[PDB]
Amino acid sequence: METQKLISMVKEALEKYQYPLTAKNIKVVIQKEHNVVLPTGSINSILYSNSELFEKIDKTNTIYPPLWIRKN
Amino acid sequence: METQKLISMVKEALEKYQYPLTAKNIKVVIQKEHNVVLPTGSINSILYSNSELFEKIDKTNTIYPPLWIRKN
Amino acid sequence: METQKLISMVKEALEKYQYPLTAKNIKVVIQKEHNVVLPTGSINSILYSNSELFEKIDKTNTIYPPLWIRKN
Amino acid sequence: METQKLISMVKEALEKYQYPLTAKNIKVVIQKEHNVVLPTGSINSILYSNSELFEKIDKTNTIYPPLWIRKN
Amino acid sequence: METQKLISMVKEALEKYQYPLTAKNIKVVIQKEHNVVLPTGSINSILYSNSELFEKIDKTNTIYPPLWIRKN
Amino acid sequence: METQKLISMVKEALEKYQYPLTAKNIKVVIQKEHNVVLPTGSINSILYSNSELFEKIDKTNTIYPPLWIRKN
Repeated sequence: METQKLISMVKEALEKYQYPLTAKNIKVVIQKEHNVVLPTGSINSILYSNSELFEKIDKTNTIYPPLWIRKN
Repeated sequence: METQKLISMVKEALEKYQYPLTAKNIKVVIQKEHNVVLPTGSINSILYSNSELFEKIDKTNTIYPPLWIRKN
Repeated sequence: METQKLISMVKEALEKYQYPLTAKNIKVVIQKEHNVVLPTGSINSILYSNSELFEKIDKTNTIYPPLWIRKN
Repeated sequence: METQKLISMVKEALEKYQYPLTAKNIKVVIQKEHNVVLPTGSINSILYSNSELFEKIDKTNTIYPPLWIRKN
Repeated sequence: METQKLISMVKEALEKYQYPLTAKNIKVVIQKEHNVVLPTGSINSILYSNSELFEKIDKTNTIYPPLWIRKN
Repeated sequence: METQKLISMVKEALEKYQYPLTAKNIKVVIQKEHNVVLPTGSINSILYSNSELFEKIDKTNTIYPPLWIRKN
């Protein structure tokens, strides 16, 4: 259930801004809006592990740290 | 190596992509097509010191590290 | 350079050590014995996209950045 | 007005220590004194954008992450 | 006395997990358990400065960021 | 490559500058004049393991990442 709360926060960051975001961008967006300091890795875990909810905008293995969008 | 070749490598990097990039993204892009590893802070010097060619896309002091665009 | 040579470099790196490694550890290991500097995020792509060869050792969402093992 | 508050905190960190500081040094100095966790990027933004208040002690494009002093 | 409190927290993180941890792993373990955001450097200081309490599991100067165990 | 050549590269790096440097600063300095990219953690090993040549300038456990000086 913690993971589901974070997934909703990640979607929420991504939907608030209409361009791709790095995992660290998403972390700080969640920090400013929900005032919790989360490890950047925990945002990455969500991003990589829910491949039907999030995807990298760069599919050529060049943009690092990767930029992420919602898969929709 | 030359101020005026780094301006144009950063500028090329932004122009290759349709979305904002971080300074570190640009670093990795340049390391890819010109095979030179620059410090992340060398790109920031260029980006801030040339406010006519580059601007940040978020102006609410929220997105960090900042996402940069080639200014239209 | 090749997806299937990076899988085996990451996989070699884990196998050289008796304990879990981070993605960045693996990066530095590969930079050591194959003299190529990869972005940290390129290793993560491999680790998550090959969940049959690699798994995280902590499953409590606590260890970040995650520690990875060659799956037994 | 948020930016003005941060500018005052940055000056305050720099004036408390009588040697140059990195943006991350300044971040943690502000954390310990004012107990707010700010993105390192937001300190950088202040530093780079107020070129008449702050300047890099290294003008040879070598020290990275840059070391900063107050321009005075 | 602050340093002694941190030393006890570092030992406590290391003893809670039965594999080596990076300084940033230890930081976030202490964050989750004691809810304080400490600079990663302050964990490193403890680790490097108390060489009879902590040691790197890798003695070949390869694993970076280093992985740490309790010396026992 | 040699313990005793890294001691003298770190030591040269500090001596080139009139102010304290971080371990990462030293890394970038060495990458500049000897064209070898070392992991940040390799410099820390040298700095802490040679407490006769190097010391931190802040002794209040505030400046992180620590700023280092050639000991007078």
